[PDB]
Amino acid sequence: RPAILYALLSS
Amino acid sequence: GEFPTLISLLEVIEPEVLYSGYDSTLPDTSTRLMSTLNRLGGRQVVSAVKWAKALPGFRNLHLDDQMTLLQYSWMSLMAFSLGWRSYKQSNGNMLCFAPDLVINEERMQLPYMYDQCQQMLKISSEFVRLQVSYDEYLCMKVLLLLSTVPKDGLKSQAVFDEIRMTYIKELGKAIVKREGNSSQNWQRFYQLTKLLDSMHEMVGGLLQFCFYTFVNKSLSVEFPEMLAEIISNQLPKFKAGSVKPLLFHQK
Ligand SMILES: C[C@@H]1C[C@@H]2[C@@H]3CCC4=CC(=O)C=C[C@]4(C)C3=CC[C@]2(C)[C@@]1(O)C(=O)CO
Repeated sequence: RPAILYALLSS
Repeated sequence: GEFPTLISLLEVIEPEVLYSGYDSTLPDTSTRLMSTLNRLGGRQVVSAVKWAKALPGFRNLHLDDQMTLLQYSWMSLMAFSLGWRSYKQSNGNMLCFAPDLVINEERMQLPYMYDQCQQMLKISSEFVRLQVSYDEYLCMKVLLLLSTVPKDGLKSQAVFDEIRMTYIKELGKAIVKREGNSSQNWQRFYQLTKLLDSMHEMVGGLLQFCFYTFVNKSLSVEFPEMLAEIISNQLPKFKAGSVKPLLFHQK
């Protein structure tokens, strides 16, 4: 759900 | 193995300290101070994500578990790190949020600042009392990332259990390095895992005030998008009672 966090973890 | 050692990896992936850019030309206000601290905090959390991705084992977790652990533990990580910086810079006498943003006894007197700073100082005072080493601190900080979980468990529970065991053993190695006897080593492990357990209560109060400030915007304090996204997800889970701390000692 949290977009910035997911974008970071997706590399 | 020993080339590289896990503890040397933890030392090299630790992020550099960020600066706040705070403008102290004119007097403080609680609104502009808290908004500055939230903006710094969002940047620190981004650094914490990069750190977690670099932690051996973390990326073996399901992506949803990685998201959950960082969302549940971010305040513990940030408060613990603040405690370390305040220990090294002032022996816990002041709160060193950034090298250009140090909160002394007078800034704590600002409205709504005192109680939260008192809780943060308590963390720093524990590093002083226990004479925590850098390597003990680094291992303990990993364990905080792994200390707050959903009551319904994680998707990759078996991976998570093994990661936690690895870094518990690594904290043990950091203790043994201090060259005490086996009895002293077990006592110190008891003391440090008790400190880890106490973080849940010490950080729970910080989260409640954070949640309150986020929801009701008392004094209209700003949050960066990074924290607003995390808090918006974390708060309902915490409110529903769906989160549990993992404790080393029975409460
Ligand atoms: C009551 C809370 C505590 C929160 C934290 C405490 C830990 C921390 C360490 C840092 O060095 C930089 C930023 C943070 C993450 C910080 C900033 C402000 C806070 C969110 C808070 O004061 C608000 O909620 C204001 O709105």
